[PDB]
Amino acid sequence: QVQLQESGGGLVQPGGSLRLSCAASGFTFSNYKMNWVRQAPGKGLEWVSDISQSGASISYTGSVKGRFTISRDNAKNTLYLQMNSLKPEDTAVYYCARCPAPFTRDCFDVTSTTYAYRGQGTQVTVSS
Amino acid sequence: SSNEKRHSYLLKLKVMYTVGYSSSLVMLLVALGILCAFRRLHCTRNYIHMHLFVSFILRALSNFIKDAVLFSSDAHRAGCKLVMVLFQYCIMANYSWLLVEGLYLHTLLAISFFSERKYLQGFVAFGWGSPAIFVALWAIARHFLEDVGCWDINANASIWWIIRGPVILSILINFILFINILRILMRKLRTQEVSHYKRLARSTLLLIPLFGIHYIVFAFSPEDAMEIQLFFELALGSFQGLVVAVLYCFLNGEVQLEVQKKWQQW
Amino acid sequence: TASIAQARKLVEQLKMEANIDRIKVSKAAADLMAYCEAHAKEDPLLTPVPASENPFR
Amino acid sequence: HSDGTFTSELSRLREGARLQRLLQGLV
Amino acid sequence: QSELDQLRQEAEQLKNQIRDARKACADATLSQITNNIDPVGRIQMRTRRTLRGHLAKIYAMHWGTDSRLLVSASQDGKLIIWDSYTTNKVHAIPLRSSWVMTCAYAPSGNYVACGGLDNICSIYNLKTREGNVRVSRELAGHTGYLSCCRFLDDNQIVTSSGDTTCALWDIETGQQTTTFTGHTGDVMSLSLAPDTRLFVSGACDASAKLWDVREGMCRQTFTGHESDINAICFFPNGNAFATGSDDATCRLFDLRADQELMTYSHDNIICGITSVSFSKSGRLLLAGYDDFNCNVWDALKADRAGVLAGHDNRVSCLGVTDDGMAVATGSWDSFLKIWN
Amino acid sequence: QRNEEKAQREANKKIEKQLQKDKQVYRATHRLLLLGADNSGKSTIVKQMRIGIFETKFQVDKVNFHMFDVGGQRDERRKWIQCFNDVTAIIFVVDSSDYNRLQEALNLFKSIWNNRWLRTISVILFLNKQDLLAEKVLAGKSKIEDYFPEFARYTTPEDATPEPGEDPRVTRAKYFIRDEFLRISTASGDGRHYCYPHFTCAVDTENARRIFNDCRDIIQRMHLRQYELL
Repeated sequence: QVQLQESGGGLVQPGGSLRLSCAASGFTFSNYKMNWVRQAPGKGLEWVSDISQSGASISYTGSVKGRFTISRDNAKNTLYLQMNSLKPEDTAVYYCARCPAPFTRDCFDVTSTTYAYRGQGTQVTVSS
Repeated sequence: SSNEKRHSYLLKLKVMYTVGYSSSLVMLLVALGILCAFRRLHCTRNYIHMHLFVSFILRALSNFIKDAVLFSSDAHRAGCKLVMVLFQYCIMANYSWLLVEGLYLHTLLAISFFSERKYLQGFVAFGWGSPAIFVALWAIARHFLEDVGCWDINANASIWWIIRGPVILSILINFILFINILRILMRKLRTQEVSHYKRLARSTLLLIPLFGIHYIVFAFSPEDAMEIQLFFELALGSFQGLVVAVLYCFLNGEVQLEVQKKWQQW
Repeated sequence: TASIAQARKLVEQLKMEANIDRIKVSKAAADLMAYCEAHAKEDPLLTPVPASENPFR
Repeated sequence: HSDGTFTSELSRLREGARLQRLLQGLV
Repeated sequence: QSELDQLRQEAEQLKNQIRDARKACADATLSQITNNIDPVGRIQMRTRRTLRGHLAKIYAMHWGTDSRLLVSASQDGKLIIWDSYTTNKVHAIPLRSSWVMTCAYAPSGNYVACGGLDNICSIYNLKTREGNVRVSRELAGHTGYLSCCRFLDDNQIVTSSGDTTCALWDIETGQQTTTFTGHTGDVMSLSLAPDTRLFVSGACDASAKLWDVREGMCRQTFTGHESDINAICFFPNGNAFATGSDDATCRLFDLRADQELMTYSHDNIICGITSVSFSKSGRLLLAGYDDFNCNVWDALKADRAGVLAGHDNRVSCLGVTDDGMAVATGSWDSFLKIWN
Repeated sequence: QRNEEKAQREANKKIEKQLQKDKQVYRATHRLLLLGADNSGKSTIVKQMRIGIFETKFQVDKVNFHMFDVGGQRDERRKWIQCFNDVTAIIFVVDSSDYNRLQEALNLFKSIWNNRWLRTISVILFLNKQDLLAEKVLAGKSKIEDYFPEFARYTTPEDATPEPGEDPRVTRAKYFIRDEFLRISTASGDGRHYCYPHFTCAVDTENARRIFNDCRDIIQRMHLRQYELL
């Protein structure tokens, strides 16, 4: 079965760092473009970052550019988000999303309400 | 002693345009075969290409027939006059189908919202039936006003103008359409820069053979350069079909793919 | 609220699939073998049919 | 057109040439 | 709240129990049990007919029980009933909604069904006395596009929709009598059992589900694919089935051992399977792909046995006759091709 | 029976002549896929195009357009979007005044532009609600640099025709928003398809003519690519 389990995240005060990890299983990790999406309390799912298959192309939403760093370990089937300077507007559930098809540059529906290839999410509560 | 200059000159011209029409006939036959033996290429543009190819083949064959009947070693007046009428009709049909292809591409790029298959009827009718009207009127004027031997010597200008005016108009109109099409294409490249000029020059050099643009050079030309005029056209506008065929059948992408299919997967 | 019932329904529908009676995969493959070997003769694609009975030729 | 002009010119020239040969033969 | 935590761990507990139970029956593989069988060689098939007349892409195609008549749906607004022997068009039905994604031919031959992005399943009467083919009924009640529909008889049809649910209807009344829920993605395909007492479904969640028709429950669930499942088809005996997915692989599953039996894939194939079908014997598995051609798989050795390469665009649909003599393939090139 | 067969041939004659009568209608009408979001304002756009899925029919210079606002589907769209690989254009409406959601529009664009079955469809991009963006920019309480940190180092481009009586910050904002889509459009669209961005508000009346002109341009470039002239 396709499975994406997230680890990390929790309580941090503004200005702290966290390493979110996403262990993948049930598919060939090196084929799929990976994404980090998030849902803050009281609003919808928003796309945070994405990284292509090999790892060369990388993109961020803009409100996290320079602060978050996405990185995949294909040989270990893992995805990582390193967050250095956490603002209060980063407290949210953080889901590791997979692209729908295995050799494409377009990933539809990753921020859908019930997308099937998304993890359960780690709660990152940043408060002082 | 004179006129041996022009006689030998015209004989060498005959040799060279026989070679030209022969090569163009061969290549146009190959190209018509490839265009008809593949149903995926049955476009509305490839249909007009096929009609143009037929007009070129008719022009070449008619030149061969006219040569064999006239310049190869008083009865047979009717047969000779009908050969001349067929000759004039084939020439005028090639010019009309060059004009029809220019008009097709221009109406495709200048209106672009039109029923193509309803336009195809009028286009084929014009291409194959405007030659007929003018050639029939010329043959009538010859049978009535100038009937000497075979109708192979143009000694009355008006009777010759009846069948040279339409051709000059074809050339001029098709040149105007050529300019407007290139204007549109330059707008396409510019609006939505050395490679721009390179692409424009390539699309000019690929559009010259298909519209008969090399005829505007010696249209409206005096009798003084007539010889070289003949030469140019007859020594190179007899290869036109060839190059046309080649491009519009041999350097096309769709044609190459379709033929590669049946060649490689058998 | 709704995720509670969602997960409960999921686990219950998952375990109601667990009390099914399974066989070995050896039987599950031998059955398919025996089927495609018994019905091999009447497959006009496996064993091609000559133009005499073939209606599409 | 050019095919018609070539035909007219060659026809006229070889007609004149045949006439000239007749003029040699007869005179 | 520890309710979600304890339900999570309960689900993982019994899920891994099912994992080891599936594991506690895999004594060997289908490849090693068929390690001694004879290969079928090289399946060479040729385009016998080529059906022309559709203006746009063909999205669906159902083969009549006649083994001669076809129905085909193209996304220009046309249901064309077709005679494959003479390539003649028996009927041409203009549809209200152009965007049809499925079509069905009643096993009695009297009605056809079609439905697409309009969320309605239209049934058309083909055998009217007053002399017209008109809309028999419109089944409304899905909240997503209708992707597959299949008749169980001339009164009951099962339709699968993009709203993640399937529905068994009653055509005479027009009321949905059973709803099959449990898929977490768009349901793409349907396949009825030989006796039409069960039916298997594939969804856009890499999962297939076996449903009992009359009661309305899900019996078994099958995973193993990595992406959406575009097409499902039963094995001729109804004790197995095959799924084709966007992950460029096909998988044969068994209903009794309850686990994936076989995978059909090749490194040179990195496009998704759009349609699948079994030959009448079950020895050949037909699979249409995105690389514009179909592939014929030896469904017992997983080695590809043949290719049907004649289409200019995406291959939408495959269909094997009831008697097993022909194979219709539709495509986005607007042409139906019969192979033999 | 040898008589059934000619009756079949007669039915086939009638059917095929009807089919070729319907082909003229099918190939004379242009199908447009209308995409957007809940805030984008597609409803008002189709309110300007007077004359499971919704269709609107409008006519510009006696040319017929059928625009399909899909509407009543669930939020996942990777499967039914393929049903529109043949349309003339995809009309993509964006709520440009809502920066917080602009990144979800871009991504959607980025997936429509890069989809294997839509990689040749041109996108007519309508950046709707320009008056809202104007009043939001002139209010000053919402910084585009907060959502897009590359707006601080951006200046109004050269070929940037501003509206009369328009503030220049408004011009920078709208042209940055437009160039955010145009970068995606140029990074992978190699003359096979093009984006046609337009700035529109809820009171503009010339949107049908804009779609007509963009469709003319798409058709003309298809013809110029058939002849291998471009």
